[PDB]
Amino acid sequence: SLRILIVDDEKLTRDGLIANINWKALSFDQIDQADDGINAIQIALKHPPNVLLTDVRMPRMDGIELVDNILKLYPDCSVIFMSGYSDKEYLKAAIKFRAIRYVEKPIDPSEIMDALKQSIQTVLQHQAQ
Amino acid sequence: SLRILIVDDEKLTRDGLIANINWKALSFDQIDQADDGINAIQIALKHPPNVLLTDVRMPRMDGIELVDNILKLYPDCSVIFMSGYSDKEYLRAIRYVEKPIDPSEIMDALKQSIQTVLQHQAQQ
Repeated sequence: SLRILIVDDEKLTRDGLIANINWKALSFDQIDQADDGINAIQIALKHPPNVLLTDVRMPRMDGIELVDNILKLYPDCSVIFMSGYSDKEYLKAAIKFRAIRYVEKPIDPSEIMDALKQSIQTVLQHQAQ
Repeated sequence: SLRILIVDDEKLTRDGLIANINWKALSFDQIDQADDGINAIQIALKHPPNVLLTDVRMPRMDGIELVDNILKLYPDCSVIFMSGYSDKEYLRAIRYVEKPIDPSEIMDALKQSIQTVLQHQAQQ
């Protein structure tokens, strides 16, 4: 009964993303999704995500600013970023002590399926104390 | 055939695009795709397209160079550009749709582009 929150300003992309993941081997039960940060926060507070998947850059509220408040109130949540050209330098400057999981554009949907298998594992682990 | 030729670096974007196009309400005979400008041309020589839908900036061959080659081999191909802010700035007469793309807008441009081909195909 895990919820995943997929956030990305590009409908084309969340749809490609969902279309390419095999949810029937994963342990999710809910897939929420969000146009933007403000929009994902509204949703998270209604339905706490166990896992968050997001673009690093996003007008008017980065994925960093986003995970940031998400973690604020759900420390227990794993994050997977879909990261671009030099979003990598960026990730490292902002995170620090925390499980930087990312996937390099051009996204390969195999890589994204590991990060997900592993996220789930992490969350189950947190759920253990 | 009425072919659309979709050219994008990212599998998830082509997929999500194709997913979002009510190909019921258009004439396309064939959907074609094509991850870089060169694999594009490689296919356009063998299966001549009627519509080009493409990202402006790309690594090995950006929308712009590609689109120019296609328009040389197929004066009649109509082309749609996905752009988004960054490089709208880089400027007969092509259509484009600004990122983040909404399917509604692409869908419109596809119908307009197909109307243009049909209308003009009717040189019987």
